[PDB]
Amino acid sequence: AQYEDGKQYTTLEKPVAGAPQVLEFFSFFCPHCYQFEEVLHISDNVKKKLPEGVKMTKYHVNFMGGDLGKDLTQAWAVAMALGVEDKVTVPLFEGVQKTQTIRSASDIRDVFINAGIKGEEYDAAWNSFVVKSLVAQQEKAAADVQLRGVPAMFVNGKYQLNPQGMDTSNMDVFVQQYADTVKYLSEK
Repeated sequence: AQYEDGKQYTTLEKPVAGAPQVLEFFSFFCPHCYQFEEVLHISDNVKKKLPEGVKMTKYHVNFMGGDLGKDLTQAWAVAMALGVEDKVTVPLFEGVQKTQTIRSASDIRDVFINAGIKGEEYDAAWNSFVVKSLVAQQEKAAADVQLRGVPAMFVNGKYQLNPQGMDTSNMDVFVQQYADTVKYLSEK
């Protein structure tokens, strides 16, 4: 057929109950993740095609970048708690990978301050149990899909996007196929 298990996607041996409908994993340390988000704009293209009543969820992972990597997962939790994901995603990617001016937790915080988040508000979030649970939630999700690498996307806790089995030549057909596959899986 057009969409085939083992080609554009694979199926989890162990489906995850209660998973977000569309779940992306990434790291701000991840070069392919920078490409995915900042050049290919995969998340944005996926979202432009999703069925009504389907939300996209994005989680950060700890396993790249050591101590800073975990700081970034905690900062992403702050972004989720404050609802400022779309104001900090670009300057965090650029801070870690382009300018490389993000080398400490303080440097991450500066990105939020610069983007208009009050210090008091960032600090209260950073130290909150709500954020600690959001960090735990991201970690748990990684375990549930038995995550091995990033970037990664899973649909309805059952299917895993397989960019390996798509075409890689024009960025754009690749991006269109990826987005089209997510839409297909979401209705499956």
